[PDB]
Amino acid sequence: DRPQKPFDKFFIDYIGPLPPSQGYLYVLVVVDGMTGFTWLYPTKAPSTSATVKSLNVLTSIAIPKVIHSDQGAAFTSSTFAEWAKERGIHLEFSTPYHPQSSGKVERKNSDIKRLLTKLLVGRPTKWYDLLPVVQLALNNTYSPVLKYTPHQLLFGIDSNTPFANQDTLDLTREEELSLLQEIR
Amino acid sequence: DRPQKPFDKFFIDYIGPLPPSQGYLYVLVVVDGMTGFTWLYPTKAPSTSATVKSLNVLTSIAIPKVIHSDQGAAFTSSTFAEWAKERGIHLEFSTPYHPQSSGKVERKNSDIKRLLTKLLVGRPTKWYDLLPVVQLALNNTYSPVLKYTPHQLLFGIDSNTPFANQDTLDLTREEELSLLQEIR
Amino acid sequence: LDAELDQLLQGHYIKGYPKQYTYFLEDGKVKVSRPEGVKIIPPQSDRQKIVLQAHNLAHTGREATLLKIANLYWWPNMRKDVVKQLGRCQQCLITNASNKASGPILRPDRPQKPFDKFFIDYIGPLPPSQGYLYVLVVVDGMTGFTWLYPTKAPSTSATVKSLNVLTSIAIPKVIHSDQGAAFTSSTFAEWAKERGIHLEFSTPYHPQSSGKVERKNSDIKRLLTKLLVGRPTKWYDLLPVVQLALNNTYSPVLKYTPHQLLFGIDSNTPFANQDTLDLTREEELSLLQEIRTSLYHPSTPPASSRSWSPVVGQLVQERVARPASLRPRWHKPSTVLKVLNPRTVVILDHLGNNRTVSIDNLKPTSHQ
Amino acid sequence: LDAELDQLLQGHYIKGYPKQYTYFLEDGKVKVSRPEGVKIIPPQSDRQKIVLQAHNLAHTGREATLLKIANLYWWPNMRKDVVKQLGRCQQCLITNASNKASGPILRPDRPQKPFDKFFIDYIGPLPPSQGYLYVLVVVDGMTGFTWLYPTKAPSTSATVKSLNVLTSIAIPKVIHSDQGAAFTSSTFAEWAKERGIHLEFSTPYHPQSSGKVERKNSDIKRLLTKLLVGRPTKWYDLLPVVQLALNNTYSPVLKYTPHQLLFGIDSNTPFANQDTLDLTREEELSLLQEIRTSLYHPSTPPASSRSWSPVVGQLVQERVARPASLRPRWHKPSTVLKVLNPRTVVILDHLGNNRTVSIDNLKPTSHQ
DNA sequence: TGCGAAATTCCATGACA
DNA sequence: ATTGTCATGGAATTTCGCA
DNA sequence: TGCGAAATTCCATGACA
DNA sequence: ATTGTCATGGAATTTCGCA
Ligand SMILES: O=C1c2c(c3n(c(=O)c2O)[C@]2(CC[C@@H]4C[C@@H]42)N(CCN2C(=O)C=CC2=O)C3=O)CCN1Cc1ccc(F)c(Cl)c1
Ligand SMILES: O=C1c2c(c3n(c(=O)c2O)[C@]2(CC[C@@H]4C[C@@H]42)N(CCN2C(=O)C=CC2=O)C3=O)CCN1Cc1ccc(F)c(Cl)c1
Ligand SMILES: [Mg+2]
Ligand SMILES: [Mg+2]
Ligand SMILES: [Mg+2]
Ligand SMILES: [Mg+2]
Ligand SMILES: [Mg+2]
Ligand SMILES: [Mg+2]
Ligand SMILES: [Zn+2]
Ligand SMILES: [Zn+2]
Repeated sequence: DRPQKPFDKFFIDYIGPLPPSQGYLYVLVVVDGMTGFTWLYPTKAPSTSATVKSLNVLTSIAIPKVIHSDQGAAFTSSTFAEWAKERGIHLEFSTPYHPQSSGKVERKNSDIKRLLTKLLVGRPTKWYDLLPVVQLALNNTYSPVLKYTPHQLLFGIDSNTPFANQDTLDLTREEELSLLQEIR
Repeated sequence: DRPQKPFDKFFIDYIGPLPPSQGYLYVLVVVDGMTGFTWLYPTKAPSTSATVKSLNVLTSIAIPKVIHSDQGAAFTSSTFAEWAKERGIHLEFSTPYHPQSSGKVERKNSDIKRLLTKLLVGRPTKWYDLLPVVQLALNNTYSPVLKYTPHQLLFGIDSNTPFANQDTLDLTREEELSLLQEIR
Repeated sequence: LDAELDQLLQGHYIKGYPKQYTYFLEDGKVKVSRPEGVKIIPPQSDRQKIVLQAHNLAHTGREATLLKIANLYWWPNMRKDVVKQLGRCQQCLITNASNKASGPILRPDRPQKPFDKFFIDYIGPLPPSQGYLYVLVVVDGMTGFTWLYPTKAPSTSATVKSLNVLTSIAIPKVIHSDQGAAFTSSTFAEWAKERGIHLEFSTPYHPQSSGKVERKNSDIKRLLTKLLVGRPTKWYDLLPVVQLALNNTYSPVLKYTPHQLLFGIDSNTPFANQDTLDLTREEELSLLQEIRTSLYHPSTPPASSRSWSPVVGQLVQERVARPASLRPRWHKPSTVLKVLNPRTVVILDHLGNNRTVSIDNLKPTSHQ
Repeated sequence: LDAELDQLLQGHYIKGYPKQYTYFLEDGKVKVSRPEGVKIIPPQSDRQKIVLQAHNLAHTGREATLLKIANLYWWPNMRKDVVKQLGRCQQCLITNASNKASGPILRPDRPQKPFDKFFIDYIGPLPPSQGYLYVLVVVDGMTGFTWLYPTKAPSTSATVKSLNVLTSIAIPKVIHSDQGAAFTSSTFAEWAKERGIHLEFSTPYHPQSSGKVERKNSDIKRLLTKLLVGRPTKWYDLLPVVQLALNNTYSPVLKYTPHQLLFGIDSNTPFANQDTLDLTREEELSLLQEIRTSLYHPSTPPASSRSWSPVVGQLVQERVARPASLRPRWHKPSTVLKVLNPRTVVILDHLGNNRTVSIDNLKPTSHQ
């Protein structure tokens, strides 16, 4: 069997609804299976059109051989199936209620959900502008299992923005009380 | 003594008042002394300003060393004297009431006055447009004394408009009666 | 061509397919183990679609289209098939630039006598001066003698008015001009026929053809510029000064001024040459006839390493004159009807029109 | 200098005046019988006025000014005096064209890694498509990988908006751009400092400095043109198609596409190269590091026969950017402060301003 | 029959938008 | 159914002035 | 050890207005 | 405080296939 490579499988999923930021409410999350590289696109809905609008931007940089998602409406629609067929992208689905991806990916999506949550607390309406810094953080985050960050695995060079400061990602007692105050 | 050359002496004089043609009433006549070449400029008056306006056009092609004229007001004025001084042109005057030029020139000015008269009869108000044809006629007119036309003497080539048809220049009995009819 | 590929799999030789290679079947497709790697040999019936698909990605030329194809396939003489496609892509033919330079310029013989040929052109719009915006430049070909006329527009009416003043001096055999509205008009043709003047026209959008006057346009502007330094651009009153200044200026290569070539004697202008003072006008006119014939004549320069020269029947393309934004810089292929000279040609476009064009406004259609 | 001319008439030798000639007096002026003819020898105290009078007729250069003077006068080393005048005519210095070509172009080293240097520029105005008129072109220097963004104007705001989307992928060390309003703004400098991005700027009115992106502008337009043949110019929807098309196009000299140089592996695009299928991503990334270092690098071409190279202290003149009609194409002489490289220089104009200019926008002031 | 310097000739460069 | 041109100022080369 | 042809490399040309 | 670039298709040159 041939070794794992970038663009072999993109794992897509939606995060949200989030508090509205610049009219946006969701984040489409694209994670390359091999490198663990993350692309985040804000959408106004978890719809096929918003998925197609977002992925059309990504698929102008690189086309994956396979897209992997859960059985969400936006990904199971015949419109999304036609879009992928046109691009020669094979669609792949996890069994309903049983979301399987990969260790690296499951772990990455966890860091994403947590990093977003950490920065949402305090500025829940300013996350639109933060998506570029969140993405750089995620992609310059050292992989204990692979020895390299997703930036290194994808480009084969060190990044000009190394995120050497391995932050908490866990909410402070102050952030906890402030987060439980927002939920009112 | 050095041989006669073009631009050595320009003989200037006014013909008119003529019947108005395109608002013009006079013709300033410039004849090069050596070649017998003729330049005709229509003016609205026999004034210094009209002489200066006309000669400024001619003196943009070639400057004579000497300008010869009678004691006409337009040529004896201090303005005309200043204009010539600026161009390094020496002014020369014939004795009042005794107009002396040169054989060739006196003869040329005669042909001019007669050729104009010939064509005035019938169209006394259309002579403005005829000045270019009158000039070509005059300048492609063979000189019995020199063997060459003024075009040949000035350019040292044959002209593309040779005026081989040596016309009457003398008025027909029909033109005479028509001319004496205008004088009414 | 699955029949052609059948004999191959068996083992018997086919013209084009090297015998030293192992042609096998895998995933229901003929493959070949080549040094570069294992490549699919598609049937001849499929190759056109492949070449076209590869080419259409970025409408790439020969090597860039080949490099894409070669990633997946192999077949005998691939580039022959790439080139057949390139030569049939209308979009590539009308959008791509030439990579072949024109043949070396012609140096037409100097007109023999003054008034044999005039070169006329307009300079402008210029900053308005006394209501005037343009300048009519008339250059005698033999001498270089120039006549300047201020106009309010590059019109037939203003050209006729000006030329009627000029032609009072002498009438020219030919008047050469570009294809400007002012000179191609019927009213102007009528004005010239009426006088025995033959109108000659430059090939369209090729001002080098009017080189004689164009070059004089440069001097007129350079001198006006100088005389107007630190003053408002009031050029109208300078035209006579400039005309006289230039007509009396030495051409270092000829060692004569346009005035001297026209008259054979300087007039009463500063630093007038006195060299023929003791000669008679006849002795002087004789020497002038000798000067006019002995003037330096430039020769055609060496052709560039990659020049192209027109051939009757050659598929050639005319340059689009004022190409709109994001539109092709070239017209569809045309056939060369007659080669007038190595730099001028007669072409027949797809419409069925005869056009006399310069090779500078042409490119030879690639891939024949 | 009537004293200098006195000894001459007497018969005793003066340095410069050939002894073999007969120096006499006539019409109250020193004359000399020369082969060309009898010429007036004016006193040294008169020669400057003469040279200036001759020159001012048509503001002629060396030979044309000399040929006028020589018609009437003679004096030792006339051209030395002609040249002193030419070098002091402000009008000639700011209006005349150069006749010395720039030194041969530099071929700056290719950036070593992707994201080391970006080249940014705007294409437009283009026919309005979806309210958009411009395209922001971002070219990675090492790879050639391009990112296209449609904008409504070449503004700082639109550049920042676009670059914030790009920089989500990776942040560059340097961003090289021209001196367009959009990039020289304080808001843009602030946006870059805030990110550790170093802004580098091209010398003004020299797009060859942004050569990398400029050249990619040509491809983007050529491909849009092709794809829009016989259709309305609706380019907005084509930008992604064009970006992907070009980023995956072979550079025949490199034998690699910008995608391959950036990632070392083709994505799921047509005719994807399969050559490293059996390699691990590490074995693949190792080979990529080797490919990136071994890429062809062009060398500086041979200097033209008549090129000029800058020297500190040399009197040089900057080209007027948007010269008005009938106005000089050159600025007043400047002094070369520092020679940054043989093609870039620092100049101090008459105002007292330091400017970093290209030698392409300079001419060495004639006659020293 | 030859030197050093001045004069002349050569000619690439650029602009006629 | 016509076609490049030529001022410019350094460099190259020829000529001049003297011996 | 050398042929003819195909493949590859070279590189001037032109355009980024 | 900076700097030209590179697709393109004929021509030139090298390599391939065979002996
Ligand atoms: O002399 C001209 C010139 C030019 C043009 N026109 C002239 O009459 C004319 O004399 C006309 C005007 C109408 C007629 C069809 C011709 N057009 C078409 C309309 N139009 C535009 O497309 C852009 C301006 C413009 O007027 C020219 O473009 C541009 C080149 N130049 C300068 C030049 C450049 C390079 C050279 F090598 C030489 Cl030698 C000279
Ligand atoms: O790419 C450009 C180009 C150009 C210009 N500008 C660019 O930003 C830019 O990118 C700006 C715009 C504002 C900023 C100061 C720069 N201006 C000033 C304003 N202005 C005018 O004076 C005329 C149009 C115009 O925009 C340019 O003229 C023109 C040459 N081209 C094409 C080109 C030609 C030759 C080459 F060799 C190369 Cl590589 C590329
Ligand atoms: Mg899920
Ligand atoms: Mg009288
Ligand atoms: Mg014109
Ligand atoms: Mg013109
Ligand atoms: Mg720009
Ligand atoms: Mg640009
Ligand atoms: Zn194509
Ligand atoms: Zn001057």
